[PDB]
Amino acid sequence: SHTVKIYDTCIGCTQCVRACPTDVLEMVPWDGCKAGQIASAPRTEDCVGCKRCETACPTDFLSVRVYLGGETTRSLGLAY
Amino acid sequence: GDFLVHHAIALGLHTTTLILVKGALDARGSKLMPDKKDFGYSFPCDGPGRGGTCDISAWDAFYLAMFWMLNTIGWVTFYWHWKHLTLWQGNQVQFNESSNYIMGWLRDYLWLNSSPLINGYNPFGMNSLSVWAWMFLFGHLVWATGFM
Amino acid sequence: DIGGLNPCKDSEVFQKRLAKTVKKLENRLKKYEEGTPPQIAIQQQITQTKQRFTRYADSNLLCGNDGLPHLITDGRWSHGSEFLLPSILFLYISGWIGWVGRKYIRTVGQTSNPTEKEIIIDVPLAISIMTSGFLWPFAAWQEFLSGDLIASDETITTSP
Amino acid sequence: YTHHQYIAGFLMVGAFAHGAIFFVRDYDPAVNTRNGEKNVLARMLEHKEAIISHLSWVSLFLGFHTLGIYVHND
Amino acid sequence: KSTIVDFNPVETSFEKWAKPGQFSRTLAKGPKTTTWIWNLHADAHDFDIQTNSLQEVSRKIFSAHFGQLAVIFLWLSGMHFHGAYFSNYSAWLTNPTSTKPSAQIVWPIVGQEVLNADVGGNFQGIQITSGFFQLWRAEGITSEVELYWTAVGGLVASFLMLFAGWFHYHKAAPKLEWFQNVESMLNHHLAGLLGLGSLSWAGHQIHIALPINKLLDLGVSPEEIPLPYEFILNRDLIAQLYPSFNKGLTPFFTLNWGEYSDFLTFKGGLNPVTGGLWLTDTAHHHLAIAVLFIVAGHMYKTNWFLGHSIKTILEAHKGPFTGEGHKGLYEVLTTSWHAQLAINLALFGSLSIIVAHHMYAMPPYPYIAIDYPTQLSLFTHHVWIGGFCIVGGAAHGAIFFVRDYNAANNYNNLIDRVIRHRDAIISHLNWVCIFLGCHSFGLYVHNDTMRALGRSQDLFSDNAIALKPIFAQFIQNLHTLAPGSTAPNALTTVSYAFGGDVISVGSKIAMMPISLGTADFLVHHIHAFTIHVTVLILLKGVLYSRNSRLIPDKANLGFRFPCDGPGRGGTCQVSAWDHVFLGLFWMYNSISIVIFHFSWKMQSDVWGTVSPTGAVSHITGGNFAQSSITINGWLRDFLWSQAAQVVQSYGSSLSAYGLIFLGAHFIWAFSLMFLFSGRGYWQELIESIVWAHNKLKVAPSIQPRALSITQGRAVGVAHYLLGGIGTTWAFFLARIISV
Amino acid sequence: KLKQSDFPKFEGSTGGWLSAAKNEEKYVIIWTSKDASLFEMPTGGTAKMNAGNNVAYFARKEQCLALGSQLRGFKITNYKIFRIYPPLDITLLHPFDGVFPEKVNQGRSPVGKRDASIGGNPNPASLKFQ
Amino acid sequence: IQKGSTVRILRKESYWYNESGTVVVVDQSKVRYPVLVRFTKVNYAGTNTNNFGLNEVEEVV
Ligand code: CLA
Ligand code: CLA
Ligand code: CLA
Ligand code: CLA
Ligand SMILES: CC1=C(/C=C/C(C)=C/C=C/C(C)=C/C=C/C=C(C)/C=C/C=C(C)/C=C/C2=C(C)CCCC2(C)C)C(C)(C)CCC1
Ligand SMILES: CC1=C(/C=C/C(C)=C/C=C/C(C)=C/C=C/C=C(C)/C=C/C=C(C)/C=C/C2=C(C)CCCC2(C)C)C(C)(C)CCC1
Ligand SMILES: CC1=C(C/C=C(\C)CCC[C@H](C)CCC[C@H](C)CCCC(C)C)C(=O)c2ccccc2C1=O
Ligand code: SF4
Ligand code: SF4
Repeated sequence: SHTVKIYDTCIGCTQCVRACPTDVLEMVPWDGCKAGQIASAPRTEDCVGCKRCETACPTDFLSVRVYLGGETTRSLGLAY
Repeated sequence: GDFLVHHAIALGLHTTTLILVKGALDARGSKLMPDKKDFGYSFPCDGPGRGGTCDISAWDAFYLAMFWMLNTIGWVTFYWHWKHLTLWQGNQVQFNESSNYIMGWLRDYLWLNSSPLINGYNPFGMNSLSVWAWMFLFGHLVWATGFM
Repeated sequence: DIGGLNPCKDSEVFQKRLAKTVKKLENRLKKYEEGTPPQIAIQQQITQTKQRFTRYADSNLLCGNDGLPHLITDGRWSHGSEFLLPSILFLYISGWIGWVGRKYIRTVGQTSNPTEKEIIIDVPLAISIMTSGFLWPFAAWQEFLSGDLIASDETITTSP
Repeated sequence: YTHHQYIAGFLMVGAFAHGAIFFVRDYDPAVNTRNGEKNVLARMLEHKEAIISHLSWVSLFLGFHTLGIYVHND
Repeated sequence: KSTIVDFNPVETSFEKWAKPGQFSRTLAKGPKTTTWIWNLHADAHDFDIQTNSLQEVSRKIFSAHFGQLAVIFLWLSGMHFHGAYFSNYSAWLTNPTSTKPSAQIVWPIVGQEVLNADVGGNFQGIQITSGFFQLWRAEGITSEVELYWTAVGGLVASFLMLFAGWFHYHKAAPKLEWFQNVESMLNHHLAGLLGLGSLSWAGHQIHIALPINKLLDLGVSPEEIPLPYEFILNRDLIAQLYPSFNKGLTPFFTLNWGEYSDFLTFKGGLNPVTGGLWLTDTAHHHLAIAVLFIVAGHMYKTNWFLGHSIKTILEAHKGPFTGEGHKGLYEVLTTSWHAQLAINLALFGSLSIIVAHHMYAMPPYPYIAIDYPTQLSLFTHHVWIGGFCIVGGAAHGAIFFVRDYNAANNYNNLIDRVIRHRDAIISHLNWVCIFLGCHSFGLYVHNDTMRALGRSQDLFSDNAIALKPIFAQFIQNLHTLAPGSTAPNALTTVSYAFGGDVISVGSKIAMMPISLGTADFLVHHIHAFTIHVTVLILLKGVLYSRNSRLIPDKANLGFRFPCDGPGRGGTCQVSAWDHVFLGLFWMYNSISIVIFHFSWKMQSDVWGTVSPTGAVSHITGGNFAQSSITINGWLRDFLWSQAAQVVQSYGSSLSAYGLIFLGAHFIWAFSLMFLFSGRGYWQELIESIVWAHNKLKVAPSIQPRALSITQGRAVGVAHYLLGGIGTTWAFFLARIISV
Repeated sequence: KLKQSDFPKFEGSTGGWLSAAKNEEKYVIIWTSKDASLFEMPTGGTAKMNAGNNVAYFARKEQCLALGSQLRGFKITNYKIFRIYPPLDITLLHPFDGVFPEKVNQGRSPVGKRDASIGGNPNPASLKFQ
Repeated sequence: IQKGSTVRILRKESYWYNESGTVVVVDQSKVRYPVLVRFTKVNYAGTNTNNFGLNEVEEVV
């Protein structure tokens, strides 16, 4: 399964979570930004690696980073 | 002709060096990917974001520079082989006159000397050069499958 | 002479080339009629060929064993009209172009909408800058002295 | 001649590829730096833009003019 | 306040000309990077994203059609003007079989005057392979003054179409209901446009082209031929050549149409004098076509209680296997311009290819069959246009599926049921493509390896294992027997390609029976295989344009997008555009093979010269039958052999063809930089170049960015197509003009 | 006509699940609709909702989530996605805590959070042979 | 630093590293990256603004 990391540059704009096609990211409470929220990656087993999450990231060099790793039938997007 | 082909060789060397040096120095990161070292030497891309990141890894620089190395070695070997074919056949005036323009190369090296090779087997017979014509066609086929 | 070459005025193969080209043109001329425009055009071709060959012969041009003018670009002023003078001419023209482009970029770079003035050129300002490029060698060695030609550390750098 | 020149090109490309691999996975900036100042190898990453820009300029210069002379002759 | 048009919708102003990108909501803010410049041209004609109203899109399309027709009229006017002023048309008229058509002279600069060839007739210029001279002769044009007047009329028509476009966008723009009158539009395009154009052309042929060309074939010089208007004012100049005009129009109105058999014939074959189709046959053909199309125009109900409703016809065509059938197709084709473009472009390209075939098969112009460069150029050009238009139709079908397809409005209809089993279609098409490619190409490779191994009796040849195209030979036999048996009123077969006598004009073969052997079997199956693979790519693009097992929401990414990401193992080129890109490549492959087959087969087994005793000698000598069955044969006896004229063209009047040969090779190789590389490398190289510019304080305000992934692919495919087609263009033209 | 009365009125497509969603895992999405709206399947073509309970089975979580995202356009929000293993091993997936992941809910802990920016990542040469 | 001040970006992984931007607002709360800087050059993603820490910006004289 791929690896997804969140960095404290998160501004809690939720654009990553609402762009994930496989429900990998979610918004959790935080105290490091104005919005009081930070993205989390608790379901990386469903991560497919499409990187839509970091295409919607407005922070300078990203706050969500996807590191491709071992492959799985879920991560390979295999309907068969 | 030697002057012009040596400048072509210099261009090939410089461009291959440019690709390889750019890939080596930009291997640890760039503006498009300031954390490229965290993804390793060979990775597919960084995604369609930030305008598109096709062939952004250092391995892709090697992959692109292989074409330029093949082209430069092709130029070098074309020059050597045509010069020595004219020297051995005795018509060194053919190279000295026709090597200054591209059509000279295409007509007097490739088109001219490819006649014995393609007639390694014809609808009339074959020669000991038949295996070389088969390898010629085989190389063309593998080249185009690479194009695929 | 230089590199084993010989002047084209004394190169037999050069005159053979001229004679063969003229003979081909005249043979082509034979198949047309009277003072018809095709014959006039072929005659003009013959005249231009003769003039070009005569000018190349009387031009301090060195010809090889193929009867073609070879360029001596080692740097000697004797054959200075082959490379050195055209080199100076191009350097002047290209420096003019680069200088006027850089001046226009830096001039509209201090306005409210720098990007708009790059797709929609300020033709008055463009004309003002373009005709001022004749002093580009002097302007360049008056802006480099003042430190206005080179940036120092505001330029951006990648991570490593 | 053809065999050895092709092997030469392969070896050169491999040398540069393994230099890139060294940069990715073996290079340590701390070892090549003493009190902020950088050693001879670490300084190659400081003017990397200069190196790449001048390689690009030489390549464009040679390509433009070699192709120009060849096409002029054509 | 008309019910069909809106008056003064858009003000005629230059203000928006000075605001580039005003049409787009995203581009209107102004450029920030160089990507804006490329996006400006990529969205210029995408009227769907510029307005949210179908009416505005329709009006823009209508005015764009007017602009295109004005451009076409200007091009035709230029052609006629060049024929009038810079051509040897008058000299070619008096010696069609010995003067090469030329209509473009080259200025004497930088030594380029060598391009002015010895085309004959005391003229110097570039030989013309567009066949305008033969077309003008078939039109009865015997003077360059008529060409000048046709050019003037073309200029006037081009201005008229420009004014019409301006008028119908800015002064009186039609409403949506006017555009959606598909019944009225079909009625008019079928009766008025097609039928009345055929009728008017039949009238022109009968009254101008029939007498003038008959006099020309009789040997009358163009100067003593009467002016065309005299054939109308004087019923005696035409009644001598065709002694049936003496009865006037009475036989027509008295149903005694047999009297007009003098100039309305049904002969078939070719004119023995000119080698083209009998112009009496052509006039009769156009008359019949006019009547048929006028009748066909009275089909759809427009404004009276009479005719058909296309909605009622489609909705009644259901079936057990097709569910709701064609229900909803009328709404699809009356609310989506992209669906109409798909159908029209596909059928238009297919029509262009059919035209290309029927052109050389039955030469319709005088002295065009013996002008081999004209025939080869016309066939190749029309086949190329057909392939491009077919790929465009597939592209716009995919665009309709992505954008204008409504799932709710297409419940259980044909479109829905096709998407529901797209897997089966694509898998079986994949199997068919593999079967056809394996067989055709591997038979070629088996022939090649048997020849290379010295086993000549193991080939798939005529003197070996033979694959006779018996079905095509049966059809050929049926056509050569048609006159008198199935077409009892025919005097000769439709085309001598099916069989018959060798037709020669001035010792040059016009048409001749095209024998089909094992060599034609293999190349025909190659054609079928390439066409099937192109169909596979395009149909996979259309069907999987909305969703797939990889990306279940591919429709939300649009028609044109590079990917969905490196995940799922890699999701490159999943768009539908990336399928029109690959399909463009495969169309290039297929059309290149088709034109190669045509060129070699014609040169080897049709074209040539006929000796006075009747011995036929061809351009190459019949090497197609035995040497077109191996890839080495194609490489050597066709490519290497017929490329001799291109490479040896330097110093001659065909040197431009060699230069374009080399330049097209250069462009084709240039394409591979964009096709093989990726955006990240070029962006990071532009980074260092920008560093240098910033160091010299010359970095542009518009930030330079590498071409987008989709634009990189588009540039690559455009350069690839241009280079390949130009290389084949120069090769074909130089070869067929030299010999 | 159909195995269950709550299935959407779909005519079946050759784009549904395969032998994989019989021995590895299958995904089911359930939702309640006020109207029998016509919607597009993530696999094939157009299906008709039921004016009530609707249940659909798919081979991938992404297919179910694409269907759910389409449902939001119908003002349908109560859709829930489950994962079914080879036997009846049902696991609620998408509304994991009953609140959509885009809305912050108490009781969620940050997973995969690094207390630094990208520039703070360790050098790869120091991560060799671990 | 304050609103309207000109600062140099010291963050290395930044499209505006070593460049100068205009501070839009400096947050007074306990956020990690309070300084909001607006730039004239859009980055590769198209944005022209970003939040920076107090130690990642250096005010220009
Ligand atoms: C003595 C020289 C030498 C040595 C010791 C190595 C050693 C190494 N290289 Mg390296 N390399 C070399 C030369 C060398 N290379 C050269 C000359 C090049 C330029 C072409 C490269 C380019 C290169 C790249 C781009 C990469 C490496 C990598 C590696 C590492 C892993 C290798 C691997 O996984 O192999 C895998 C082996 C294969 C995939 C087999 C490939 C076989 C090829 C396709 C030829 C087989 C076809 C054959 C000709 C059939 C004929 C066809 C017939 C019809 C005629 C390893 C440390 C990789 C790495 O991760 O390094 C850390 C990596 O990414 N090298
Ligand atoms: C008998 C009547 C008639 C005729 C001859 C045409 C002919 C044409 N229509 Mg048309 N049309 C008609 C009725 C007719 N239409 C009706 C009733 C409707 C309403 C449903 C439409 C709606 C319509 C649309 C929406 C479009 C056309 C288009 C076209 C052109 C197709 C391009 C082509 O084949 O090039 C052949 C070209 C020629 C033969 C050149 C000569 C044609 C000239 C211009 C005569 C045109 C006849 C015109 C209707 C007379 C009106 C004059 C005006 C003062 C009232 C062609 C010129 C398309 C086009 O290209 O737009 C411009 C297009 O997009 N038509
Ligand atoms: C009747 C014909 C027709 C019409 C009306 C359209 C209309 C349209 N197409 Mg389309 N298309 C066609 C034929 C047609 N196409 C064909 C035949 C193909 C197959 C190649 C395609 C393939 C195609 C694709 C793949 C796409 C479109 C798109 C579009 C839309 C936007 C077009 C645009 O803005 O381009 C503006 C015009 C340009 C950018 C011009 C580009 C210049 C071309 C590529 C090079 C031409 C070179 C020329 C031959 C000269 C070379 C000589 C050399 C020596 C210089 C528009 C609705 C796009 C879209 O989004 O649709 C919604 C899209 O993605 N089409
Ligand atoms: C010469 C190069 C080449 C070759 C051989 C092919 C071959 C093929 N392409 Mg293509 N392709 C090419 C270049 C080429 N392409 C390029 C440059 C592009 C870029 C645009 C594409 C893009 C492309 C697309 C987009 C598609 C194809 C498809 C296909 C396949 C069609 C089905 C078929 O005939 O399979 C049969 C295989 C052959 C004819 C190859 C030769 C096989 C020999 C003759 C017979 C078997 C030999 C035997 C098994 C050897 C065993 C011994 C060995 C083990 C030692 C086929 C594999 C389609 C596909 O997937 O297939 C349906 C498809 O959709 N191609
Ligand atoms: C003339 C003459 C002479 C001289 C000579 C010389 C002096 C030479 C030199 C030469 C040289 C001097 C050469 C060199 C070359 C170089 C090279 C070829 C290099 C390459 C490089 C690379 C490949 C790199 C890699 C890398 C990287 C990339 C980074 C990391 C690390 C490494 C290193 C890995 C004499 C007197 C003797 C005599 C005769 C005359
Ligand atoms: C070449 C060309 C051109 C020209 C064209 C033309 C010249 C055309 C013409 C056309 C025409 C000139 C047409 C005409 C038409 C006519 C018609 C179409 C008529 C019809 C009629 C009818 C249909 C009638 C019927 C009837 C009635 C109704 C009543 C009585 C009886 C009857 C039956 C007789 C232009 C310059 C443009 C451009 C370029 C190309
Ligand atoms: C070179 C290259 C670039 C860089 C190319 C750029 C930036 C294009 C630059 C075009 C210049 C600025 C304008 C065109 C200049 C030409 C001389 C004009 C065309 C010639 C006319 C006769 C038409 C990419 O962005 C790219 C993206 C994806 C895959 C491959 C590639 C790729 O290979
Ligand atoms: S890849 Fe990016 S988008 Fe796709 S799931 Fe993993 S995180 Fe969400
Ligand atoms: S960039 Fe190239 S590779 Fe990376 S995802 Fe987009 S398409 Fe696939």
